[PDB]
Amino acid sequence: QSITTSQTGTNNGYYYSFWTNGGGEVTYTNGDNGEYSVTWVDCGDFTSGKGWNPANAQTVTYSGEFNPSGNAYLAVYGWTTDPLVEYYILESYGTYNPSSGLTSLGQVTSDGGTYDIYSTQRVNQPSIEGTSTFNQYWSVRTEKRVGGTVTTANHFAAWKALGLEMGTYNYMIVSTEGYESSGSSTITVS
Amino acid sequence: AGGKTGQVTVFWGRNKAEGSLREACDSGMYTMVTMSFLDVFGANGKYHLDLSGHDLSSVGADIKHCQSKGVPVSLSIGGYGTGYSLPSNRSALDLFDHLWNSYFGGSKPSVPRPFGDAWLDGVDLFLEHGTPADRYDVLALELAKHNIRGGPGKPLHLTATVRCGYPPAAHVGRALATGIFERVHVRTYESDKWCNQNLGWEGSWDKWTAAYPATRFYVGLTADDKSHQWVHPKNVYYGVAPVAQKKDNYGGIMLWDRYFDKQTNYSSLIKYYA
Ligand SMILES: *[C@@H]1O[C@H](CO)[C@@H](O)[C@H](O)[C@H]1NC(C)=O
Ligand SMILES: *[C@H]1O[C@H](CO)[C@@H](O)[C@H](O)[C@H]1NC(C)=O
Repeated sequence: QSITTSQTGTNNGYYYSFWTNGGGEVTYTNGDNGEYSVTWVDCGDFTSGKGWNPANAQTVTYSGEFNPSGNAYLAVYGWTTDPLVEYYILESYGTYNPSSGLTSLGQVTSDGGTYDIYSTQRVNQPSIEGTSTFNQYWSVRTEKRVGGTVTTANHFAAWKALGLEMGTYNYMIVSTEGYESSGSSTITVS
Repeated sequence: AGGKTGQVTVFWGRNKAEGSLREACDSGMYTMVTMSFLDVFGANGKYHLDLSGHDLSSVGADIKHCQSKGVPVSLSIGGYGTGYSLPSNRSALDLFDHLWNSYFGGSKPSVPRPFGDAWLDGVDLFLEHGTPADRYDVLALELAKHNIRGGPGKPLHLTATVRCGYPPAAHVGRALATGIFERVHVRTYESDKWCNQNLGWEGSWDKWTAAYPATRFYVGLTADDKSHQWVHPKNVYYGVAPVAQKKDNYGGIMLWDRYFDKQTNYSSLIKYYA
């Protein structure tokens, strides 16, 4: 049965996180065997998806449709702790590159098709641990795709190869995230 | 330098005749409404919410309606009275607990929820009166643990509404030294000698912004056109907003308040300058 405010849990042996700041109407629904679905209308900011809670560097097998009408992200998304980090391995996006005006950096090859590396500081921002100051990393794709494989071991080890520490894994999902937009998304992890 | 943010915070609650919380939000003039005030709290179970005879049985649905439309809502505590204090750490955790189980995400049988299942978006500290024995630092750090993104919760916007004068009173300074205040509204509209729009505010603004680089700063203005601290919209566009937008940590404009805003539609003109 659908939900509309933030909550976490387990659904068919998958960790699920749905967070929203309350903006607009965001409706989240869990399906079977690793599926979830989000429909949204003039949202503020929300994240959503399935994965693993005390998550290893999992070799992620996802698939589905990601149809934003406006700004949104479809990334392999996760956090570490000590130090605090928020990482995005962006597979696709809507009408705006989330790396808009960052000092351009790159790159890394993985699972067919290439990505891009960025980093940027969030100061006195909300997080899984509360008000914190942490870096948010990126693995943007110069070509969009919605479905395939993202072996997270390669993205982590490539960032750590350059000057960006990680920490203890807390959660890693395939996140559909809307920012001041509408749309729909049905993603299925394995 | 970094300038315009399009953010306007307005206070609410100081007179019933200013109209509901939902009316404020649907004006399309504010990006945050701060209810006002939790005017009693201390070393006991005594808590009081003063909304000036405001229609209580409206505000809960209006909070949720506000949030849907992109306007978060916080509750300010303190005010101009001397009916509050926070003289211990235990006093501070009781305050958190009350705040949390009354207006945020907590739910306990023995603690009523005036605004139903509505869940507020922040807390503001309007601390006119206090001593060095107050532990608003303890309150602030606990509140910050519930400023959540990517987890079971929502953002909590922790702020302080302070007098123009820098440096601040000890009880305010002690809380601000935690570092985790998101925004500070500097009030430039009070009759305070040496620190208001007519004389002193630029200097106060310079020191405030430099002392807390990790915190956004809102210039606080009055929407009462009869105040001597009132600044004509022309002079905001030309003088107040440019000056304040010099500093990197400019966050926006705070307006006291919704009652006086309905009297002069100050925000109409001001929102374009924020
Ligand atoms: C303020 O504007 C609103 C509509 O935007 C109008 O209904 C109201 O009468 C105006 N009041 C003043 C003081 O101009
Ligand atoms: C405040 O005192 C409490 C006991 O009620 C203690 O557990 C807590 O760690 C203290 N908070 C701080 C860090 O001042």
